[PDB]
Amino acid sequence: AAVTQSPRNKVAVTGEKVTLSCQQTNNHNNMYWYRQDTGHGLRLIHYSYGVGNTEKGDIPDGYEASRPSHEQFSLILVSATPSQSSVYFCASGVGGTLYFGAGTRLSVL
Repeated sequence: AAVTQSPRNKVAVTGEKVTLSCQQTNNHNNMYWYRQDTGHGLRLIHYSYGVGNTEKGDIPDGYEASRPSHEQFSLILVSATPSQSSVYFCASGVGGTLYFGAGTRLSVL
């Protein structure tokens, strides 16, 4: 567990801002946030090549991200919606290497 997600669970009410934090001890240059719906693969939401950089993934709409330090990468749902209920996984990495977090179950009510 060189990559830690917090919270591990989140129950949100529609409209609440939700911030998911990803913290690493890998010292990896890159960090990543994915969503995994039941029955599907990990879909890339946003990523980062280093502090202060965020890059839109394949499914960025209705998420922001922040890389405030080399070690931390946050995913922000500005205004939670039911369609955002899912399991979110972060990863650190460099080159093609990926080191995933344990996941965050998110239920939006």
